[PDB]
Amino acid sequence: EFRDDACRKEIQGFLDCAARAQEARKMRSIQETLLPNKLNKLLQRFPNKPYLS
Amino acid sequence: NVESFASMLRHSPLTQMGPAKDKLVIGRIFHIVENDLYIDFGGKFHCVCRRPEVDGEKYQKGTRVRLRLLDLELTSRFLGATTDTTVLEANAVLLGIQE
Repeated sequence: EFRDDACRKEIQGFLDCAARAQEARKMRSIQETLLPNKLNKLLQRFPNKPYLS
Repeated sequence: NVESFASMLRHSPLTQMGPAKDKLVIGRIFHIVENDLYIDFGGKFHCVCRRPEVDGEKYQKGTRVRLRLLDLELTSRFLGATTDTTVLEANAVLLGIQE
C-alpha cells in the first residue's frame, strides 16, 4: 500500500542505483575529455589531394 | 679513370640489400623525444620507435641499434587521391642495442 515500512530495502536500492547512475554519468563525461577534433587535426596535416601539384 | 654513377649505384650497400621487407639494418638514434627515438639507418627517411620498456635508459643519442625494416618509406594511395600520401618515415621494428 505504498507504505515505506517494508519498502525500506527497495527504496534504499533505488536511491543507491540513482546515485550510481549519476556518478557514472559524471565519470563518462570527464573520461570523454581518438576524438574527432584530434583526428581531424591529424588529417589536416595530410590532406587528400584529388588534384595535381 | 672515374667510376660511373651506374657502377656506384650497382655496388652501393643499399642496392646490395634486396627488398627492405624484414631485412636487418643498423640504425643510429639521431634524435630522441621523451619516449620516441628517431633512428636513422642509412635510408632516405628515418624510423620512429618507442623507447623499449626494458633498458630504455640505455638508449641515447648516437646509440647504435638493430632494426628489422618493414618499409623504407611509409606511403599509400587513398580513395580519390591522385598521388600516394607519405608519412616521410620508414617502418622498422626496434630489436635492441648493438655492440
